[PDB]
Amino acid sequence: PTRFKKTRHQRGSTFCGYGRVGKHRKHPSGRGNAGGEHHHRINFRKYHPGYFGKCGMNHYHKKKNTTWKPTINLDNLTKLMAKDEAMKAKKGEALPVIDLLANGYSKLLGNGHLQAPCIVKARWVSKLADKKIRKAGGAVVLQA
Amino acid sequence: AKSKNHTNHNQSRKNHRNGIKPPLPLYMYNSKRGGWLPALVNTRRVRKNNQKAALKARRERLAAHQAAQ
Amino acid sequence: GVDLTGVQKKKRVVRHHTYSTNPYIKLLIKLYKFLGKRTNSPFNKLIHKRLLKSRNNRAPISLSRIAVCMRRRTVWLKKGKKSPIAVIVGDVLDDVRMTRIPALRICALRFSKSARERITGAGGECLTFDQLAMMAPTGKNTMLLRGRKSGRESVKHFGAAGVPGSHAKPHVSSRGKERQRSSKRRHAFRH
Amino acid sequence: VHSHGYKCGTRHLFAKKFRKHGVPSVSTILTNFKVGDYVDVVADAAVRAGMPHKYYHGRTGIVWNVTPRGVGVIINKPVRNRTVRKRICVRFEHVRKSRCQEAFKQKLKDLEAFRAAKKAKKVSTRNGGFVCPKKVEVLARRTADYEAMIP
RNA sequence: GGGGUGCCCCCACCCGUCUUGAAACACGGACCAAGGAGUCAAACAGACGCGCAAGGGAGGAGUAUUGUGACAACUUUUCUCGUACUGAAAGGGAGGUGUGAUACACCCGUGGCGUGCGCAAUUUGUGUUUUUGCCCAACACCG
RNA sequence: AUCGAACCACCUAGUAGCUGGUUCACGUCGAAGUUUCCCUCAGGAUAGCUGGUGCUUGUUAAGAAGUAUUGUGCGGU
RNA sequence: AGUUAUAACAAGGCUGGGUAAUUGAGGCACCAAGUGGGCCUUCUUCGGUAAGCGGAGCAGGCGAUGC
RNA sequence: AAAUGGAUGACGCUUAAGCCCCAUGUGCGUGAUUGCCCAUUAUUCCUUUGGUGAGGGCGGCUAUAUGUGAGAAAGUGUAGCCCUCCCGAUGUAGACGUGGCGUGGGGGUGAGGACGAAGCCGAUGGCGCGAGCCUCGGAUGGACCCGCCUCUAG
RNA sequence: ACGCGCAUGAAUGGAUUAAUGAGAUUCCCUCUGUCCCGAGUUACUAUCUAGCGAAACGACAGUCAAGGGAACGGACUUGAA
RNA sequence: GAACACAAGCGUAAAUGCUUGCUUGAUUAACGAUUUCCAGUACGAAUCGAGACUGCGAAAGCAAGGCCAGCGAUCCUUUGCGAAGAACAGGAAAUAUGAACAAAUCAUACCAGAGGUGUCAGAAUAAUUACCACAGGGAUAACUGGCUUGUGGCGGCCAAGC
RNA sequence: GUUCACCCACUGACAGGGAACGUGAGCUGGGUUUAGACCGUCGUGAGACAGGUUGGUUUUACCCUACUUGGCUGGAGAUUG
Ligand SMILES: [K+]
Ligand SMILES: [K+]
Ligand SMILES: [K+]
Ligand SMILES: [K+]
Ligand SMILES: [Mg+2]
Ligand SMILES: [Mg+2]
Ligand SMILES: [Mg+2]
Ligand SMILES: [Mg+2]
Ligand SMILES: [Mg+2]
Ligand SMILES: [Mg+2]
Ligand SMILES: [Mg+2]
Ligand SMILES: [Mg+2]
Ligand SMILES: [Mg+2]
Ligand SMILES: [Mg+2]
Ligand SMILES: [Mg+2]
Ligand SMILES: [Mg+2]
Ligand SMILES: [Mg+2]
Ligand SMILES: [Mg+2]
Ligand SMILES: [Mg+2]
Ligand SMILES: [Mg+2]
Ligand SMILES: [Mg+2]
Ligand SMILES: [Mg+2]
Ligand SMILES: [Mg+2]
Ligand SMILES: [Mg+2]
Ligand code: NA
Ligand code: NA
Ligand code: NA
Ligand code: NA
Ligand code: NA
Ligand code: NA
Ligand code: NA
Ligand code: NA
Ligand code: NA
Ligand code: NA
Repeated sequence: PTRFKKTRHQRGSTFCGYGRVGKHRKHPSGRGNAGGEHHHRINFRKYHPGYFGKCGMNHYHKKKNTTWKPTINLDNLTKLMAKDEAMKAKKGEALPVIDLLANGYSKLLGNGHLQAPCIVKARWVSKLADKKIRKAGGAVVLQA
Repeated sequence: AKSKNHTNHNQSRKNHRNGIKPPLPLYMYNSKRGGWLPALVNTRRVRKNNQKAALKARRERLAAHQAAQ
Repeated sequence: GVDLTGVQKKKRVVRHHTYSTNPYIKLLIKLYKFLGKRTNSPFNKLIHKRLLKSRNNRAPISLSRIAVCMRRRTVWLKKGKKSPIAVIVGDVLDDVRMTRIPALRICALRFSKSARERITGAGGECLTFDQLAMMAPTGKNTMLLRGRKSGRESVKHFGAAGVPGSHAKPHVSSRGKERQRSSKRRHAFRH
Repeated sequence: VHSHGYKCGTRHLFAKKFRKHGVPSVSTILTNFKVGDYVDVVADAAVRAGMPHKYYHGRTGIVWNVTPRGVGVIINKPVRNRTVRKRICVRFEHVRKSRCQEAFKQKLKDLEAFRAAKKAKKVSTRNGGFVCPKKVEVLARRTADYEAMIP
């Protein structure tokens, strides 16, 4: 809304908050990111230290669909099951089966304390996730 | 056209507007990063044993209270 | 005239009204402004002060943090004592990383739907601030909690990323244009 | 604006003394330093190694690090509108033990001694009293001393 | 009591501007009416208001409608931001306690230390427990 | 009636660190002409001075002081 | 798992006993404006015969302010 | 010893109205400790405005028709809920606040007008610190227009 | 006429030349209001009237001396008209 | 009161000077910390350390240049390290990639130096305008005025002499 | 072109200065200081020279005040009591 702007407060002040000595002029320091190495060096070095220069190898025709790999931790496995199933199964009983591809996940990382045993189907798995799920009474079935 | 070169006028008044802040207390940032390594490494082994004894002490204190209750 | 050398620089910025438009908040402010000025209870005066704070300064708490703090206190209780009431001026959010909690009594401004299900299913109760003033005036047998603010993304950006010993995240538009080699980086530590 | 190097105004600051030149004695060598002590930082000017900057001459600080031939000291320094805690590494020859707390420690030792004795004072000149001169002279500004001040 | 005109005693350099300094022998200034100058869009950040919350939100489309109809209603997402980071890359990927030298056994849980709102329990004001948020210094775990 | 490069329309509302202008009231506060870098010196970025928003706290002092006392160091006008 | 030929030292901890006037709010952030031509006086001063001249140190002022 | 006639500010002043010092009411070698004049300063009284403000009241049973009477809201900000008390108040560039003022149009709500709408005029007064609002008269006009809450801007 | 010429000189043309020139310079004769030193007269204006009838410029205004002041005031201080 | 490469200051006598003998601490040094300039940024220089291999000493010990002045970003070019074998599997131990897969060349990345910017926090750069143009500046010259009076001009005081 | 200077004469004598280096809407335009052109020196050149030479538009008052003359007419509580 125009009625909330500072322009409404400045009607009658003749300068609009820009001063009498150094006025409001057009581009007193250049346009855009000009002079980033000459008269704006301190600002660039202080806040954007990695702006100038190159780093690493190149990759033509990236095709981001080939590197799709979402991850989920062992601590969040309960959110993929029904509420009753979390407390229904333990150790030697029949365990729920979780398929990670249907829910949109690829790799199973093992972080935190596992709540309930289960059978998880995944494309990739971790060293720690494999050991923790096996001790708790579950298993991992590899997918494709 | 020539101009002024340098002056320290008004600088002391500006520095005292928000005061000369006191230095940090001696207990605040006391880390010996670049020091004498042989003594630094030895202190770590003692600190690890202190932490283990601290955990054990709370275990016995809790058990004694639970026995009384 | 008077000297008045440092008089202005001692004034504190204090606000006595809320910017909120919610009329249910204003009913709670009216209730606890009355209780704060008529009971000399430091608990009641604290609640009224916190009800006037902005949304950013009333951080949410997690159900897992409540359960851990409650257990650390109730393990030292006597034979016949009762567990206190956890009080937060803010929102309570569910945590899928605990899943197993005892019966808890929690009073808060707002509960998420999942958090309410977990608390009630474990045998606990969810209370409103008008229920707390009804059964526990002057705040006897209460535990006051706040909620975390240091993990926010805005806090990670405070400072300058290019000064020694900073560890500040820069405001990056093009992620690939601000990578930098492993060398040429600033010093990671300073005394 | 010309020639501001590491040792600019140090002609008389790092000069040694009259009839006191030489190198540090055995008493200096045998001094013991431990973390948490108060020391004074004064240059020696006969030892070129580990000599602090001219700003820290005469300053007093606390030691935070002990090394085989050196001591690390924390010293305050006001910059603009704040004071920065600086750390300097110097050799043991440019460092002296500080006596800035002996009065305080002596006060504590006296207090415990007073309590120990109690478990097992002064005359005020400000108050008045009688004075018996037995003789009284006169000051009169004789004309002789006026004639004296003529070289 | 207010309003209009005259008079007396006293007080009183010409407005706007640049400038260290303007009443200036510094510039713009005959009078009146009507016009006349920080706006719209897009990316990001901070403060404040509102909804939901480990999840939040779509867009494009479609389903049902002379009717306040270019409105309004409706549709484990199909996309995006986030819950995990790290390395140039190939790649890998984070809980606690106890006991031993992809090790073994448990799972109602702050890794330990210091300063710490409020609450709880004692003594007649003091000392104590749990400490929330925050900060300091030492571990540990992931690349 | 135009010439050290005619006239007409268009790109064109060309760019200007430079000159001129910039339209209601009351209230709470209130400066700087200095540091470092820049083909920089009629301009910027950077710190300082200022405002707003606060956070954490306290009720005699917590990490208080453009000031004294006592003790103990420094100096070459 | 530091030093010393070893009582003794270093360093990190645990458990019980005793402990310089007079003025007064301490600490920590975030976002941003104007400014970056100055000038005068006291005392100390450098260049110049000197200057209502040029250049500095300390403090107070005008600029921004009348009475 | 210099260039228009002209400056202790002018007139003037010489038992100074000049220079260096000393005193003070009524009564100056008998009242020991204020001869008198002028501030946006100090003390004190009244009023306004803002607070890092400080206290208090707010569960309305004492009794009462007309031909001692009106209010009282649990509250940042208004015609401030009311009553006491304390401390500050100037300011260029600049920042922020305001149940702060005004203009064209949208959604709501409530009115006004041929017994005279908008516009225009004024020794028409009243209210507000102010931006402004409102009544009055027209020996003006002849058909539309406004109060309040919100949304919007050429 | 003379020539150690700051720094003359040969088709970057040297020297000389009758005739010609609204070209630059010096002197002489004649002549005169150019001057000593100004005076008188004419026609058209200006000046007054009838008719007709603009512009430029215009902060506000319009007596001086001294003072101080942005160091040369109409406005300010004191004085004099 | 000599010397210590050079400018100056400080310092030093069984030495920091001179002679002599042996040597290569002028190497490497896991991104350890710090001072000076300072925005508490970089560059240059310097101080205190931990590890390897050493030099000189009978030893304690001294030494990672000659004390403090003597030097240089992004991009690009160029050099050095990733020797040979061992592992039934990428692990505490084998540099990585060229994206349909294989063999040999080639190119490119990651770490440490070198080629240079002296306007030295680092554009690639010759004149003239009296035929001249534009935006401005009394922040800045030429003429009046103002302060000063060296110079110019005009005078006093003392008295060696004429 | 000069200010200055230097000569010839007269005279009692041929002093020195200021007034925005008095005085350009009072004049004149010789000098200086545009555009044309020639010489010398300098420059590879375009061109330069506080070196010489010749030719090169001088605009407006009818306003206020000052000054010079010229007239009309009030006024003693200096217009009133
Ligand atoms: K600015
Ligand atoms: K001719
Ligand atoms: K070594
Ligand atoms: K460039
Ligand atoms: Mg203003
Ligand atoms: Mg502004
Ligand atoms: Mg500016
Ligand atoms: Mg300057
Ligand atoms: Mg000026
Ligand atoms: Mg002015
Ligand atoms: Mg003037
Ligand atoms: Mg302007
Ligand atoms: Mg103020
Ligand atoms: Mg100014
Ligand atoms: Mg004010
Ligand atoms: Mg409109
Ligand atoms: Mg020839
Ligand atoms: Mg020739
Ligand atoms: Mg001809
Ligand atoms: Mg005058
Ligand atoms: Mg060197
Ligand atoms: Mg000037
Ligand atoms: Mg004239
Ligand atoms: Mg030639
Ligand atoms: Na000395
Ligand atoms: Na101008
Ligand atoms: Na334009
Ligand atoms: Na440059
Ligand atoms: Na300017
Ligand atoms: Na400027
Ligand atoms: Na006087
Ligand atoms: Na440069
Ligand atoms: Na003179
Ligand atoms: Na002279």
